[PDB]
Amino acid sequence: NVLKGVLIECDPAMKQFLLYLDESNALGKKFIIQDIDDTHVFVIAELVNVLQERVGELMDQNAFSL
Amino acid sequence: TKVDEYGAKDYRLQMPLKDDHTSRPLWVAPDGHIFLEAFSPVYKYAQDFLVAIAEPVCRPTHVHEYKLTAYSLYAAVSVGLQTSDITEYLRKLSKTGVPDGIMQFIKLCTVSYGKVKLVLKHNRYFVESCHPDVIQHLLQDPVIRECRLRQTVSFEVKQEMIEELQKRCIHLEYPLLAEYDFRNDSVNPDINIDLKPTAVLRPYQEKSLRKMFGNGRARSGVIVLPCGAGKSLVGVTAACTVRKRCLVLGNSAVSVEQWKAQFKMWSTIDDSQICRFTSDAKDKPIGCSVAISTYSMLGHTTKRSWEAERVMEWLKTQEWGLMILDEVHTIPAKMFRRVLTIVQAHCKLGLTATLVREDDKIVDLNFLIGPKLYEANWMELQNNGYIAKVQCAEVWCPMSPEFYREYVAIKTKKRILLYTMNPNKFRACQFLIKFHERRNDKIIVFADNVFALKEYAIRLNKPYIYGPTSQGERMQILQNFKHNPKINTIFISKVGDTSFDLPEANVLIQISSHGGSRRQEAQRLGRVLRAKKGMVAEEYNAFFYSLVSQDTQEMAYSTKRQRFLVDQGYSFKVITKLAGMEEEDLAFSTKEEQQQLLQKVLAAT
Amino acid sequence: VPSLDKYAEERWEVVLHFMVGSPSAAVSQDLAQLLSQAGLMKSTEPGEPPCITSAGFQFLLLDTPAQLWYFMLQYLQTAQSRGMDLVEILSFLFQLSFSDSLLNFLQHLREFGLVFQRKRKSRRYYPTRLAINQPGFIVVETNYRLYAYTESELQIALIALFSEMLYRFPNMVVAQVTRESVQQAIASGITAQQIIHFLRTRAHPVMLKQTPVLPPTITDQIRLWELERDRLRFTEGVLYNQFLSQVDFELLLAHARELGVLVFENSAKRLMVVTPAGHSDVKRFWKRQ
Amino acid sequence: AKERPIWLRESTVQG
DNA sequence: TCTCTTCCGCATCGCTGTCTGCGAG
DNA sequence: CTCGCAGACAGCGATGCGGAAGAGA
Ligand SMILES: Nc1ncnc2c1ncn2[C@@H]1O[C@H](COP(=O)(O)OP(=O)(O)O)[C@@H](O)[C@H]1O
Ligand code: BEF
Ligand SMILES: [Mg+2]
Repeated sequence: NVLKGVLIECDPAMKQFLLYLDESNALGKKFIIQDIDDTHVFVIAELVNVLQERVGELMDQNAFSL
Repeated sequence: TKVDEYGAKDYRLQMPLKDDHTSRPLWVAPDGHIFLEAFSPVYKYAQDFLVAIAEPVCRPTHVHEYKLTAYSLYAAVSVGLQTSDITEYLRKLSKTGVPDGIMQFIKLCTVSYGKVKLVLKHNRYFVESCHPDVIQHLLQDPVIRECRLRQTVSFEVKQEMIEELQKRCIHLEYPLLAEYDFRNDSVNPDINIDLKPTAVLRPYQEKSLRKMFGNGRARSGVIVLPCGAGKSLVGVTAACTVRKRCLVLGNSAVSVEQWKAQFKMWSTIDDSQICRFTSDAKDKPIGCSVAISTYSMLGHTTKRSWEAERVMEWLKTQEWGLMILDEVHTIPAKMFRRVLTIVQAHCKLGLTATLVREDDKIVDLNFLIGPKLYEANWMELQNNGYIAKVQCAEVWCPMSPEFYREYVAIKTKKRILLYTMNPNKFRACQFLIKFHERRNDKIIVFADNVFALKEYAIRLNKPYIYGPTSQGERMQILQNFKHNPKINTIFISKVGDTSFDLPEANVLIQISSHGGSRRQEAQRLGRVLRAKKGMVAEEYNAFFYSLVSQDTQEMAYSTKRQRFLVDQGYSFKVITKLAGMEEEDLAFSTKEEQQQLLQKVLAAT
Repeated sequence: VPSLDKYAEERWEVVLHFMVGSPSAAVSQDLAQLLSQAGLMKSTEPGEPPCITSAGFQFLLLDTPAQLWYFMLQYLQTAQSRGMDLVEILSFLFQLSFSDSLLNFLQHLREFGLVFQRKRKSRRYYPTRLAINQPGFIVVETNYRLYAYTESELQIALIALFSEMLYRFPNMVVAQVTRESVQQAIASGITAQQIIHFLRTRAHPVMLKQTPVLPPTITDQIRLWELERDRLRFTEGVLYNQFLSQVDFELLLAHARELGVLVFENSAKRLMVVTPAGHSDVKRFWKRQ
Repeated sequence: AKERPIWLRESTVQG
């Protein structure tokens, strides 16, 4: 089949975070269509922007404000 | 209070700029914050003045920052400074003048010292003063009258309410002057403690004692020095100077053993006079001139054993000329502070290195023990070679995908175990121990989590110390670690984060931690902060590793707990990866091992 | 001559003030549109003052020589587009280093502070130091604290881009390089290397003696904050799966590699991703069979 | 003479 | 048959983080 | 209505105390 979307390359730990979001449907839909590799994933383009902030929120939680 | 466009505090309508500001090294903002240039020619004099009047906020290498507070100024007047002297010198050093708000603020926090005094004589507490007006004003206050026992004027007060009395007296702008005139007290017999000639105190130790013994009387307060600086000798020297019965309160049975060793090493007091009061054993505390105990032993709330109750009866019915409170930062605790009222002490000398807490009870030390008599600079002792030069590093250990899969989902307090037992973090710790052991370095591995402590220790086959380990068994471990060449690395828990004197401990690895505790981070770094035998000041004698797991709450805690150390000028290098790990036979190198670990961690809950 | 350098610095600074959101700055419609068409500014509304583009922030942090050169290069490129021959103005610049178009060029140069007639725009002109083609003031601490000995609002504005301003004094400004401030600057368009370079060049003489002058932790932490934002490398593409023809999958892989459209591939799973630009070409190739 | 490790000696940041 | 030492629960407490009511514009 | 306190609860771990059990005489 032919699927059009966006390829995400990230650390293996970050990949598990993306997959956890996909399974939990935290974004309201399964944004992952086909896992590619332990470092790369393919997601629907329409939810990349909302996905970006979700990762950013995770980064804020794992950081301290000074 | 004006704010610029960039959320900045605009203070130019507040103060002008002086002509020869280049020579003047000091900025004094109306907020009370003071900024000092460490590179100025007159930095030494400015630093000595500022630390007396303002407690440091941050002291990097170039520009220091101090904050002016009521307690800090109350400490300045105690050591001997006057409002005119403080404001005169501050204006002379200030390169923009002293804003009117600060000028009146300094005056307000200086006309309250010496008005009221607390005197302990014949086991009775009296609030004495030479001004009847202030005494009457105190009586008007309800709680002050409530704690009353049920020319110079003195009214007796009950012992159990001293803390409330002291606390209120601070609120009334009439702090109690807890100063001991040991040289003019023949009621209590003098002890045979003497400072042997072999003891040659360091410049900062002498300065700290001078602040405590500036006048004939002995001032009660907190002396702050970097870990490994030699606070024990300051405590021993204070006991030597007072020459009265001394009570020393350590943090654990290991601390009192070290305290007893310090007294024997630095003083001529015979071992028969030194006594310990701990659950493990006691050297007949009924007869003893120097008593060494712990907060837990004295601060115990439940009914005591008969053997311990007899000692407590003797301690309660005694007058101590000097109560040395090691690790003062733990005093403001609910039951540890009770120890102060339990024991009748004339001069309470507080010794600590990290005068910080995650709560707001640290300020209670002002009315529990006294003002901060002295506070040495970590970098100045570092450069002078009095403490080891530590290269603080933060090792980033990428979180394992299978472990992280569980961490991102699980949130029922199981994260702490999950990211503490990170296979990547274990491998980094294992590699670091292997690398540094080959360098003849002595490693201390700290793990707040006992499950992680045991997991690493048995897996690496190294001795470990934590709660259940008996005093004798852990003391043996320390002795082997100090002297046994075979024993090069030990694992320690929350028990040994303070008071553990390991002079030769070059390396320290931190794999688990309790929240964002700045005190724990700074105290843990203190184990490897002692001056080394063949040390060189500018050669990075010691190393401090704080292993953390990326994309985890530990990263947030890691920055939180580093706040105190950076305020001292310590820079935490970030180590994303370690070279040579691949070519090393480290554990958890297969997914099977990691999967087994995750199941065990999940089972532990 | 001594006044020329002050004139050039002041005239260039006011242009920089206008670049940042400074209400007190030189007003000039020709300069405003010139910056807008220079690729470092955009208005979209003549009535309202223009904002700063992503490249605008990067331009601000550049050193004055490079900062001036980039503007001059943009001016030369736009000269031909607006109808001004590049050769005529280029010759004038070469003469400075050693007609109506010349008069317009000279007027713009004066506005930039590079030239100054001083005689009510007479024929004779005196080029400034910058026409041919400074001690630092920032102390960087190990606790992400900047103490900039600045009197000018421009330098404060530049430092405020990537840091939080805490206190202000006539000869000192206290700022903190927090992650939020750095991350905000990175989002605006700044890059970490520019921030370290900006602090490095404007480094207090006290910091010069120590090597590295900027503490490694501060420089590193800034880079890590930059690297944090780009943890995920999004790349648009088209994925191909269900490669029943395993033998032909390699042939398609080779064809994709030859065309240069392949972005990522996984031989073990027999899949690859190609940019949408070449998606049609590979689709046509597959249709051809 | 027991030089410092590479990771401590020089930055390991990719940037 | 007694006495000393080891080991395991009870109870409490220190330190920190996180929370569900309370209070303020 | 929204936003920020704010002391209490919970987790962990550590300590003192008591009791039971094993080794020694
Ligand atoms: N003046 C001195 N001369 C020699 N050795 C000293 C001196 N002061 C301290 N030391 C040594 O330094 C170490 C200080 O340990 P300790 O007093 O427990 O430190 P702290 O209480 O500051 O953490 C000990 O090894 C002690 O013998
Ligand atoms: F501050 Be020390 F380690 F007692
Ligand atoms: Mg000590």
